[PDB]
Formats: sequence, structure tokens, C-alpha cells
Amino acid sequence: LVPRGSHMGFPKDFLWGTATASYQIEGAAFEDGKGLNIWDVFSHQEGKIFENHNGDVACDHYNRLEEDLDILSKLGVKSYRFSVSWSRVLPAGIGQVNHKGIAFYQMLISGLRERGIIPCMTLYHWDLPYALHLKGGWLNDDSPNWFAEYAKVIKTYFGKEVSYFITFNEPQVFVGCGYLSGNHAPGYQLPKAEIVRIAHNVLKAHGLAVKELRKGEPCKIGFTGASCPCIPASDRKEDIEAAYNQYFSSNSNEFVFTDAFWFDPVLKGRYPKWVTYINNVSMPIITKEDMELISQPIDFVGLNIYNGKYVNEDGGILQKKQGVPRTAIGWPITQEALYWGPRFTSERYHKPIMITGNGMSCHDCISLDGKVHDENRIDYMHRYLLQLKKAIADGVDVEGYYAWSLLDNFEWANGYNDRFGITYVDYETQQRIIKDSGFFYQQIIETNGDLL
Amino acid sequence: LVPRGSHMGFPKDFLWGTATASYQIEGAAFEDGKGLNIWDVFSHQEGKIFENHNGDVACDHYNRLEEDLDILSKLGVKSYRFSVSWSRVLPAGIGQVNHKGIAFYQMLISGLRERGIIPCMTLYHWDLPYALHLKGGWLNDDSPNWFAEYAKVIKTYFGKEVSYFITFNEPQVFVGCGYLSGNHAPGYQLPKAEIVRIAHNVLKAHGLAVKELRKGEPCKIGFTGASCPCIPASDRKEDIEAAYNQYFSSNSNEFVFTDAFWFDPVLKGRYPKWVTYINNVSMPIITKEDMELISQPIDFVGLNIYNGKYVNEDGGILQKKQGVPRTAIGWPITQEALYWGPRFTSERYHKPIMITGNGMSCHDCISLDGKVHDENRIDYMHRYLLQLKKAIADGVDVEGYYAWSLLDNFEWANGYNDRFGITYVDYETQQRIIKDSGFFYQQIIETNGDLL
Amino acid sequence: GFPKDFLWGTATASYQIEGAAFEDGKGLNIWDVFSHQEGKIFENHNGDVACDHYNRLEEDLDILSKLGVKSYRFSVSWSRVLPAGIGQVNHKGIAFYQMLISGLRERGIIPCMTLYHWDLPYALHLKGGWLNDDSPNWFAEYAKVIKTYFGKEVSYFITFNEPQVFVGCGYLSGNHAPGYQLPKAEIVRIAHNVLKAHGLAVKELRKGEPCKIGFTGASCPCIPASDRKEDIEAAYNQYFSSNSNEFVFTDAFWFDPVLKGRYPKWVTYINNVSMPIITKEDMELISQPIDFVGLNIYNGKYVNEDGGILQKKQGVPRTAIGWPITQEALYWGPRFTSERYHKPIMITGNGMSCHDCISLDGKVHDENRIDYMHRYLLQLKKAIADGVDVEGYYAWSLLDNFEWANGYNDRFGITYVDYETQQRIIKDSGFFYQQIIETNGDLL
Amino acid sequence: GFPKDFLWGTATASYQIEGAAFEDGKGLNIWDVFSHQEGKIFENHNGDVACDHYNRLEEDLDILSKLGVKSYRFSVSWSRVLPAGIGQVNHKGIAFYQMLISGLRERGIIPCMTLYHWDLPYALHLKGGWLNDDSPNWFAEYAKVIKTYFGKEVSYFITFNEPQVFVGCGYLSGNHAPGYQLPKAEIVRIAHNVLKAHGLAVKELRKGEPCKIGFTGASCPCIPASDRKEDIEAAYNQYFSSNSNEFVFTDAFWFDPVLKGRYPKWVTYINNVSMPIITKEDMELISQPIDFVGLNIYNGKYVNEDGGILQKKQGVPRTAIGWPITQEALYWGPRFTSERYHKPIMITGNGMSCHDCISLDGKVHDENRIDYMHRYLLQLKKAIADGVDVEGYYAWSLLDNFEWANGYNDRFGITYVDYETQQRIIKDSGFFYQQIIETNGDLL
Repeated sequence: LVPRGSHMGFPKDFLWGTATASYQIEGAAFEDGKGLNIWDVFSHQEGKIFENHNGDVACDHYNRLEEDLDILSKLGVKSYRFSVSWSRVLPAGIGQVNHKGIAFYQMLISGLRERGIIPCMTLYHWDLPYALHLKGGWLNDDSPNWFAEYAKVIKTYFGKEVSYFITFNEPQVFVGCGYLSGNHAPGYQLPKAEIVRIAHNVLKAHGLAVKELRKGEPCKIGFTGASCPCIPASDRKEDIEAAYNQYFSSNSNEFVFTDAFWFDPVLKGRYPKWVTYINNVSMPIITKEDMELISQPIDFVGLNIYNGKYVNEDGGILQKKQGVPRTAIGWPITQEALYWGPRFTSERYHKPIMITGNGMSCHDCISLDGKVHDENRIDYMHRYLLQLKKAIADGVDVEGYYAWSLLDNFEWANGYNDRFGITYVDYETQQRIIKDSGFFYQQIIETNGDLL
Repeated sequence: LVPRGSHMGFPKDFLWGTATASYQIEGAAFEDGKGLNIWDVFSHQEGKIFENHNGDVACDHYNRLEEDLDILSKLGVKSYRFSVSWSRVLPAGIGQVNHKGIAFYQMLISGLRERGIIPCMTLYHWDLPYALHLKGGWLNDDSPNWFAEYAKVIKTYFGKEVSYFITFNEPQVFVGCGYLSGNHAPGYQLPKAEIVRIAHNVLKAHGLAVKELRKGEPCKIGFTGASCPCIPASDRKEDIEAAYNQYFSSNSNEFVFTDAFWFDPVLKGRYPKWVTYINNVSMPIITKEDMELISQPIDFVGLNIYNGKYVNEDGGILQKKQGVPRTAIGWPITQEALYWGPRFTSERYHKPIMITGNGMSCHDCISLDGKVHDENRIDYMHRYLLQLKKAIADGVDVEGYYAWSLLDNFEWANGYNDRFGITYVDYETQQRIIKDSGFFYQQIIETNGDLL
Repeated sequence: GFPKDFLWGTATASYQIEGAAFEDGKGLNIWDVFSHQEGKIFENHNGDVACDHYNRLEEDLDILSKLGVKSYRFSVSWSRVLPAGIGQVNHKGIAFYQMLISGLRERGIIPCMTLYHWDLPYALHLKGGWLNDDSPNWFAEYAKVIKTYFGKEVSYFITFNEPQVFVGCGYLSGNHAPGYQLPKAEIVRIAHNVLKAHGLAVKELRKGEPCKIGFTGASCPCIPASDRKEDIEAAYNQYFSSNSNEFVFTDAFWFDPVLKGRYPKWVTYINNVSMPIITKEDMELISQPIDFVGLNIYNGKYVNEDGGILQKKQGVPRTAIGWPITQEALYWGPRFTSERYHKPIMITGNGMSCHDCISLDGKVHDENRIDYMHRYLLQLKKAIADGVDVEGYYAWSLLDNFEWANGYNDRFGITYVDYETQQRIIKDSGFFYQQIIETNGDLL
Repeated sequence: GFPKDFLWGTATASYQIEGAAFEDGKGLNIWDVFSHQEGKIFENHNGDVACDHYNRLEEDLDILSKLGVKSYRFSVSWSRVLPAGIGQVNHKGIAFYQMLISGLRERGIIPCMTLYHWDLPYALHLKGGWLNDDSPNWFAEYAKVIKTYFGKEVSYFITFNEPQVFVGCGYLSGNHAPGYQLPKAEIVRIAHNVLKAHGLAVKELRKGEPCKIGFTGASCPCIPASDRKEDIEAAYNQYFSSNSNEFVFTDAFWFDPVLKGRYPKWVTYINNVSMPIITKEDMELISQPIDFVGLNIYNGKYVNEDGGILQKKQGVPRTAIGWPITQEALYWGPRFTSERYHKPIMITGNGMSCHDCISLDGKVHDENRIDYMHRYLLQLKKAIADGVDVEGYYAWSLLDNFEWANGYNDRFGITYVDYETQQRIIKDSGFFYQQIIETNGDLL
């Protein structure tokens, strides 16, 4: 990369944001003609979620939109990343539009526009309509067409006021956890060939959705990966190369959670070489035309980075340091992940990057003073943003940063046991309390990160 | 029941048969334009089958048809129960017929007719076309229509020469093991509501297939259950009633492996009462019109019985006797199952019964004399047939008995480790050796079971 | 408020902090061997070095003095003082504890000595450990060594720490050393040998200098959902309940023998093959007079008359080890234990696992631990106001340390340890606690 | 053919047939306790009654006489003769074995006495069992009782049956009593104590009357791909291989100590915490001269030209317990064992689990067991023809019995037992075997 140098810091137009997802915050799961999604059904199965928690109510954001918009305004957030519930706007996944569903997102988007906040809309954040799951979901040859139909509804209803779209959030997780490990909806443990089939249908769906989102108003379109960057052993050229090679490695026995398996198709129009040689029973047939469809021009690469892994001089994984700083969900704190992830992604693809999710699970409580003190989240955010600022100085084009999350919410198979918010939610009363990290972040945004 | 008396013995036109299934014997899994089925894909998944056995070749019956037809003729079998590979005749499950697939079954059926052997054709013996699995399989609202299309192909191509059809073999097993326990293809562990959805689609599929099979030539149509009869503690009226009540019991926590859950819809046009009250997330909508479709008139009830369970005077399950006679697959030998299962099924439904499968897994070997001696299978068959003969004397209308199986074959998740044949197969050479039980059965058929 | 002579303390255990596992003639213990078995500990962590407290005694004594702690609860490594568990005393082992106790006395800090905090000598494990009929005699021999060498300068002893955990996790669930899953009869045999060992150790500790002797339970108090008499009764009954399918982790299974000289009723009706024979003489031995009941309380569970044990609240405040924060546990545990047994209570362990780290300012900020301690101590203060005799409170722990099967992944300290350098950094909670002790909790 | 003095036998074990588990002063053993733990045995079967052979001795002796068996291999219940494992002899226990041995002598049947067939006295288990440094001395005390009471009339002794199984299944996999999953160092400690126990027992059995002493391995012979010298060498090398990750179920790990006075080289270079110290003096003790090597062989494995284990053939002939039928195992196991150790071989156990039952004719037809026995004995006869010194063959088992964790679900007998009535029905295989013995196997 060509360095920028450390004097400028974050660019003038930098998108300081916070992020949520529909199922994690909305509730109103069975209201106003909304159709079932796979998380409604999965979360109601005994033993799938921590303490059989579910998203039936979550943060009740469907009913408490105005309060949450006021928090976004109070904290001076420039951009709000949210997902649309596919099943709320298309209860059967295709066909009849639910105008009460559309009306909710119209009220949200109007509220953002009134407050001068830039919407960043994720189309797919894991809540596949249940009607489409019954038709085989992502195993079905027609699943890309279902997604294209949804993307056309999105562009039709929201294309006037929304100029930032992300097709998919973390295919690594919804495919790997949903269909390989089985710990996420719909909870399957499928053979390798079926994981590649699902991946290929998701990637074709992405291509068709990009084509739908290009019809009409100009917009910026991205694709968000879950990334666990390899942090080199030193600044030696050879140690950096070994980390880069490990970061972008994949093979038939370890691919679904990798970066290159998903981003090489999207950005380079090719799978890793090993995909061409797999003969497993029922492998999908991957065509030149498929790869042209998948690799539609997009405007930014989304990275959701929480931590990375330290690698030795040869790219082998080092064991975690004894007593390494960690988070309430168990993950280690590895500040250099928000340097190396963006740097390596920039070097491989030469595309602008948005950090579409970064944050920390903390054991947050309301203290005797009635406040929510989260100094560990402040330290995490401070350390990670210093590393991102260094990546910008070293020539990475970073266009935005979205704190995961605006609200404490439903953390998937961990239920409500993990709190990622800069806003505390008391689920008994639905009270929002802005945490110390919210006010810390407000100050970062006001100063454009100049004082980090 | 109203008795017949013991003098007739087996009826003069009794169908003395043997049974197989397509995936268990055919092989040629990837030949002659045959489409994949779910067992091709499941059996190739690491750890799903004993020693990673699969049906790729099985008994190579696709190539060795003439030899197997000659064994049927040599043993004087009156009827041959076999299944058609849906994926062999319709590689995508619907649309284009594969004429090489049809040609195989035409050669089989011509061979049977030449030898004076009555074909008994199972449409579905668990090998769902993989193309339909990718569309959600039995979760898809359209799965009954897919099956109807297949049944129409069957009637169109085979209706002139085949007059005995069975729509489904053992829905208890392919739904319970395939989608609840996950030990059979496709290997899922689904919620209760999805098991009911699948069951309802299988039952509607049955109804549409009966309508297709009625178009054109007259025929006899059946539906085959897996049954584990409750054997009463004594001949006391109250002990018999308790066994009957347990045998036909079901509830929302234990239904998929039961008799009444499947046969009450097929024969009485109603589900067990408990199904009316279930509100679980995503329950299918069960209509009056659905139940009329499911309960199309059929000609016989198929029972596959290997053993039963002894119940106390109150219908509670008794613990197995210490050192109870058992089989090579681990199941107990309970001769009275082939009395009580037919008797109770006759009392509930008043329909003719065919024993569509009865037999024993034995640790068979080629002895030093080059023969296969299976006295334990002879004793099993002799004991069970005496009990069936007593059921006929006591007024059960039994129209046939099919020995499971003609050949040692692929026993599903147990691979080739369980040998049920009256014919031994050496898988190294594909040599067939008729076992002592084959000659024992030949003599039973010649004497119409008069000397049992 | 808190009594004038209230024992404000902090607590540790030998295996969790000492290190020096294989030197100065120390014998192996079951945790040395268990922690080296693949997959038994988080990331195969072990106590070989731990906080290296064996070698950093002076630094850690200075932290105790800096924070103004009135009492220090520690355990003696049985395998350090008796390498084979019985027979030859290791005088280098004795010398370490003599240096610690001299250091405490120099600083005006009251020693509180736990004899058994789970580090069974490996030599005794090879002889069947607590299954062996002679295991109470092994423990009595150890208690006699303790009284002989430390009886002059130590006046507070606890025989056993949390038999619920070392028996239940060690021999029923198998997640703690030695990692067994034994039948019910063997769990009762082990429990009965531990309880007889306790009785024999009390008799040894009574020989010579007068002292206060206790026995420490792991307790998860039942918190009545309200102050209604009915809810209180229901909570008390649940708290002291046990049955043959769920007893080893309960209060009454262990404390009824120690304090009342009887087992719960249900023990009478177990006839399983190999059940120990429990005699009148055994129960007299177990129920030696003791001076205080030790409670280690981290949290409780909410109970009502109508609901029984209530489901945990969605998003309940919790700790880094996953446990919920239930402030009223440090009211009701002491109160109900006081009402049942009429003995003084010592809180021998209370604290919180936090995801602590060194912030960019070089400090360790643990506001969640301060809030936890503030809330729990207000509840203990209310118990004292309502007439419960509480003699002391020991913060678990002085140091971040080896948290058993969780290895170093759980930090309970009021002092942070950087394991790379062994640097100690007193956390905000340490200074918070210093201020509580200086004011005797008057400003809570 | 077979030598004129060839020991044609059948074999049983105390816990598998005796019953009378809790009477005539018999002490508990580890199988009495393990079998009563929920879920350890198929359908919670146990040996409390088994074949009731303790009470039906005369009937079973008459079956041995009817079938013309030359030798009867049985085990002594350690807990029946020494209820606490050491100390007071139980003379009612001794009296049972004296009645058995007198019965055999009256019928001209040669006793072959197994001292240890897995029923460790429970009292010794409570003292750590084979982990205890003194476990070799406990076994020596038992062996001295055996020689004292039975040395006049018994001239064939086997110290241990299948250490591979009672150590590997008992303490590594945990599927057999006492049901543990111990670290590698503890498995080696147990193995070393068993081997020292063997050495001390041989010394006790040599005091007084002359006798033949053996040690019985569980063996799964490697069958070469062909009679090519290189294929044979590859099979031999695989058969006698072992390493730290796969040793407890091997031949060389146990037999190299007993016969060569060496462990495999890898053993002495393990430095795991708590490894036993293995001395020159220990290896001299373990490697006392013995008279025969006992092999219990049910099947083997086929190896390729390079000694790699081939996958089982699809549809391989197998038994009711799931094991394959591999006739050449009873050629190559004896041949390779003979070549490595230059000792006479006794096949102390060979037989087949079959799904036997009483047919409508009231008989028990077991043609698969006849074919198994005929095939395996032809291979043993070929080993003898090729110069292997084989002194005897013992059919496992005289009776259908308690097959350990499989309970009564596996029938290995040449005699069927109806457990409802305890009726014995000699199977077709019993009459087949009678004819083999009458003709000394000349007509196989």
C-alpha cells in the first residue's frame, strides 16, 4: 500500500456508525402479518438457545423505534447500520408484500433522515423466511431468484432514501454455524458438497441482488465478511507474508469460516483453486457465467472484526497468552486485528473497507449509582480504533466504522447472556440506559477520532 | 375377531413372497443416467454408515437380474416384492423420464411374468431423489404433487403387467429415523411441528398416488407400516385390551414410530385426537379436504414385523428376559408378534393384511462344506409362520407373506454387517448361495404351509 | 454496623497461587497430576508456577499491609509439609508457612489457616484417597502436624474448604481432580470419610493452645422472592433440602452431620451395594463442637412459595465465569444458616470473576467488582443489623490465580497478576476495599 | 497331528458363572459394585446369580465328564477366599474350590487354575487397587494362599488373564470395572504393579510342589497378506509393535517384560508427571521363568505387504458380539508368539458368541460355532505341523455366561443356559468338540 502518513488521521467524511440486526432487536415476531423466519422456529426448539431465550420480543425496537432514534441523535452517530426482516416485508419470502412491514422501515428511515443520520441497510442478517426454508432454503437452485425478488422490493420501497446497502452479513457464520456446525438456525450439519452448494447459491444471490440494487437511484453496495485476522509475529517482511498467506488460506477441510473462500468469488470472480478439484458426491457445477454473476462491481468490503489470532514466523497459530485480556463471550482482546485485517484485505482486493461491526461483550450491570459503567468496552474501542487509525495512516482506504451494537440484544445461541451494546437494555422494563462507552463514542465522533 | 377355524390353514391363493428394496440390492448408483438419491449422498458422508459402507454396488442386482430371477423361480416363490428407484426413472424426481431406468424395471417385470411370479411394486422405499431433497423434500408443500407425478409414470409404464402396488414402505422409519433421530438419510433432527408437516405431506402424497394408480388397469394398492406389536401378558380379555390400547396409543412426545399415527389417517381419515390440539410454531394446517385425500380406499394393509414387546396386565412394557433369543442385529425373537400384530390391526381396521416383510439378521458364513447353514433363521421363520397361521384361524384376513429378504443386502446405517437373506451374497465375487432357509421356504410354499 | 473486632480479610488457596510445585522436597498432589492430563484444564493451564507466591511472599505480604487487611485466609499445601501425606515432615515446607505467618504477625494481620483446599497428596490418592478407611487417620496426622508447628501463632483454623466441590466435582461430575464419576454409595463413603476426618482434625486442633475452628461450605442461598413469611419459609425449606439424586452440592448434607450429628433422613433408606455403615460413634466423632460456620457465597437463587426455584431473569447481571449477581445471597445465606445451626458465621469467600485487563492508562479498572462487593456487603451489613452473628468477611481473592478447570481464564483478584512478568497491580477494587476496612464499612 | 498328551479343555471365569456373590462370607469384588451402577452393563445385568455354578457344581462337572474334556480352566474368586483381599482366609470359599478340584480329579480332568480373572476384591479397590505400591504384595499373599490350599492337586496355574483388557478396559477406556479413564502415567504404574505382582506370584507358586505356570494375553494376531517372507515379516513387526499412544492392548507391552525382562524402548523415556520408576531389579522380578505363554485369540487382523492394517472385508463372516471370523489368527498368533519367545503356547481361550436359542425340536443348533471351531482348530493343527509347540486348547466357554459389559446378551458356551430355570442343554458344538477330543483332532 502507499502510506498516507499519520498527520491527517480519520478522513473528513468518515462514517461513524453503530449497528444492529432485525432479529436481535425488533421483537414483534408474530405481529402485523410478519411471516415466520428460521430463527423464530429454531429459537423455540428446546435446548437450541441459552436458557431457551428467543427473539419474540428482544429489545421491542419495533414498538420503541422513536426512543432508539433519539439515542442515535443524542450520541451524534453519523450512520446507522440495520437489517431488514425479509419475513416482515415478504411473509412467504416471495410474492405478496406486507405493507405494515414496509411502513415500519419507512418510519425508521424517515426518522434517520429527520436526524441527519445516514442509513446503511443490510438485506440479509440470517433471518431466512421460514416458507423458503420449507422449499430447501439455500440448497434450492431458485434461492438466488428468491433473494433477487427481495432485493427488488428493497430497491422499490427504500431506494429513494437509502444509498448504502449490504447484501449479506457474515456468510461464514450463517452458512458455517447454520449448516456445518449446526449451532445456528436452521441447525444442520451438512456434507462439504452441500456447504459449497449453499455458498454458491448465496454468492449468485449476492450477484443478482447487486443487479437489482443498481436499478434506479445511485447507491454504494457492500458485502460483509466475518474476519479473524492473522497478526504477524513481527514487522519482518517474511513474518508479514506468512500471516497474509495464512489469512487468505483455505482448503476442502477448512474453508467456510475463511475470508478468501467468500471474497475471492465476490471481488476476483474465482473460488480458491481447491474448489475446482473437489469431486464429492453432489458437488454443484460452477460455471464461468456463475462467476461473472457473483463478481458484480461493488463499492466497499465490509469487515466484522472482534479479534484475530497471533501466528508464528511460519503462519502457524500461537497458543493464547496465559490470562490474555478477554470478553464476556470468551473471545480474546487482540487490538492489532483492526490493523492487519484491514491492511491485508486492502492489499489483496484494493477496495475501500468499512468496519461494519466491532465491539465487545461485557458483564454490564446497573451500578448502585443507576449508571452503566463499561470501562473495559471503552479500553477495547480505544485500542482497536488506534489500530484502525494506524491502518489508515499506512494507506488502507477505510470509509466507516460501526460499533456493534447500539443496543444490548439477542446474541443468537447465547440468548441475552452477552451484552454488546453501547446502550444497556433492562429486559424487564425495556429501559435504555446509555453506557459510559456511548458517551466515550459520542466524544470520538465529535473530534473525528483526533484525540485517540 | 370372528374366527375362521383352523382347517383351511393358509388360503389356496396365498401370496408366498420374498422382498427387496432398490437401494439395498441394485447398485449401478451412478450409471445409465440415474439421478442421485438421498442415500447416495448420505452413505458417502464420513461416519453415517457402519465402516463407511454404501449402496454404490450393493448386490449388483441391476447387472445380475437374470441370476436373481432364476433363484426366485428355483425356490418357487409366488410373488416378488421390490421397489422402484424413483431417481432411476425420474433423475430430477419430476419431468424427463429416463428410458434406460424404465427398461431395467420392464426387463425385471417381463422376467417375473415369464416365470409366473406376481410382481408387488413398492413405489417409495426411502430413496428420495436428491434433486427433490434440494427443494426441501417432504417439507415442501408441493412434495405430494412430485409423488403423484412419479405414481403416474409408474402406472403409465407398468400398469399393464403390475397389479400389486405399495405407495410407501415404513413411514415410521424413513420419517422417524430420517428426520427425528437423524440415523437414516437425510440425517436430520427436526422439531415436532416439522415431523407432523413431513408426515402430512407423505400422507397426502399417498392419497394422490392412490388416485394415479386407480387410473387404467384394475390393481390392489397397499400402504406398509413398521410395526412392533404389543404382546399381552395372558389370554385374559382385560390383558388383551391393555395390549391393544398400548399398541394403538400415541401422543405429541411419542408418535412418529407408532401404528395409529400413520394408519388412522390412511384407513379412518383422522389423526389421533392429540394432533387437533397442538399449536407448536409452524404446525401445518390440516384440513377436512386433506383427510379425505389421505383416506383414498386401499385394498390391503402392509405390516413389516420383526418382533414385538411384551406388556404387563396394564399395558406397561416388560423388561426383556435375561438371555432372550435374539438376532445378529440385536433385536429379540418374539414369535407371538406375528399373531398379535395382524390380529389387532384386523380388529381396528377390518382390512386384509399382507406381511410385506418378516425375517432375521443372522451371522451367516460359508461353512467348510461350501454351504450356508442358517438353522436360527429356519427356527425364526417356522415359529413366526405358526403364529401367522393361528391369526388366520382366529379370523385375520392375511393375503400374503414376504420373507425379508431374497438377498443379503445393504442394511441402511448397519451397511453389509447384517445379513437378512434366504440367499447369501459374497460381496467380493457377487456369488449367490441359497441358504438352508431358502430350501426350507421352498418346501413351505410347495405344501402351502400345511406341515408347519 | 459491623462489630469493632470484625475480621476484614482476603483469601487464597495454596495450589491456586503458590507455584513451586516440584521443589524443596514438596510431594505431588492430585492437581499437579490432573492439570497435566490432556484436556482437563482450559488451554491445558496448570499450577506449576501460578502466581509464584512461594517465591514472592514479601511482595504479597506488603500488598496485604498496603490495603490494611485485618486477616489473611490461606491454605497449607498438605504435600509441601508431608510429601507422602503421612510420615516424614518436610521442614522446608514448614519453613515457608512459618515465614508467611511471621510476616503476617509483623504486619498485625490475623492468620486464618485452611488445612484442606483440595490438594490431596498424590501418594494418598494412590492408596485410594478418600475411599480408604484410613483417610480420616491420614488427615488427623496432618492436623496434628499443623497444630504442632503453627498452634503457637495461628488461632483460626478451617478443616475443609467446600466439600461440596472437591467431593462433587472431584468424584461425582469428574471436572475437578482426581476426575472421577463414582456411584452414589462411593460418594457417601467419601463424604463420611471427609466428615470423620473433620472430627479427628477438630480433636487434634483442640490439643494445646485455645483456637477458633470452623468448617467452610460452598453455599448457593435460596433468596425469598419477597419479605412475606410464606416466601421466607419456602426459601428456608428449599435451602436445607436434599435427596439421594441431588445431595453432594447441598448445605444440609454436609452441615447437618457437622453441627447436628445426623444425616438427612433419606441417607437411612439407601441400601445400595457397598454403602458405608454409619454408626452412632461415627456421628459423635463428626459433630465435635466448632466455633464458626464458614460460608463461601458467590450467588444464590430466587425461590417463592408459589413458584419454588424461579427461572433466572433474562439478561441478569452476571460475572466473567457466567454466574449471576444476586446481592441478597449475602443476607439470606448467613441468616438461614444462623437460624438452623445457631453458630457464628464467617464469610470465608465472596468475590467476582471479571474480564480484567490493563487499560491504556496502565491501571486495572474493575467497577463491576466494586459494585458487586458494595451490593453484597450492604446485604451482609443488613444481616448483622437484623441480629445475625457475622464475625468476618474474606474477599476471594487477594490475587488473580489458577481457577481450577478454568485455568487462568477467570480473574477473581482485587490484585491483577500479569503472568508474563508476575507483576502485581492493585485494582480499583483493592483501594475500594482498603477504604471499606479503614471505615469498618460505616459508609457503605 | 496334535500331540498325544495335548490338553483338550474348556474355560470359564469365577464372576461369569458362579453367582453366590453375597454368601458364605465372600467379600465384594469390583464387578459386584460396577455391575450395580446404572448403565454400566447391558440392561443392568449383573453376576449376582449368573449360571449359579457355585450351587450347581456337580451338574457342570458331569457335563465336563460327558464331553470327555481332558482339562478344565477356571478362575478362583480372590474375594471368595480372602474377603478383604488380604488377612483372614475364608475356609467356606476354600471348601468350594476344594470340592471342584476333588470333582475334577475323580473324573480324571486336569485342573488349570487362573488366579486373577478381573474380580479384584473391593476392599483392595478402596485402598487404590493396582495404583497402590503394595498391590504386588497383596497378590503375592493371595498366590501363597492358592499354593498352600491347592498346590497338592493343581499343577497348572495362570497368574493373570488378559491384562490388556482388565487394565485397558478397566482403567483406560472405562467400560469394565472399576470404570476409570486414567492418564498414561497411571496406566503404566498399574501395568508395572500387575507385572511385579505376576513375578511375586510366580515365586510363591514355585514354593513346594512342581507345577507349570503361565501368563495369558488377549491377542489379536496380524495375519500376513501372503506366505511371502516380506509379508510375514511385516505382520510380525506390526503384531509386536507398541508406542506411548497405543500400547495397553498390545502383546509386546505385556509379554516383553514377562519373557524378555524389558519394556518396549519408548516406556523408559516417558517423563510424564507421576511416571513410576522402573528399575533393573523390577524387570528381574517380572521376568521369573514360566512354562507356557497363554493366548486368548478370537480373531486377528489382515495386514498388507507393508504391515498396514487392512480394512475388514465387506460382509466378512462375524459373530453375535460383532467380531470378525479370521481362521488364520490361530496359525499366526501361535507361530509368531513361538518365534519371538521360544516358549510352549497354550490357547487358553478360543470361541464364538452366537445368537443361540432352543429350536422347536428342543435342541440348541450352533452350526456357526462348529464351523468356527473346525476352521480355527485346522489352523492350530497347521501351526503344530509347522513346528509350533502348542500344549493345549481351551474352548471359551463351557457355559453361556455373564459377558462383562454385554451382560447375558452374548452366548459363548458349548452348553446353553436357560437363565429362567438354570437348565443346561449341551449344544451341537459340545458333541462336535467331544468327537474332536475322542479322535485327538485326527479327523479335522
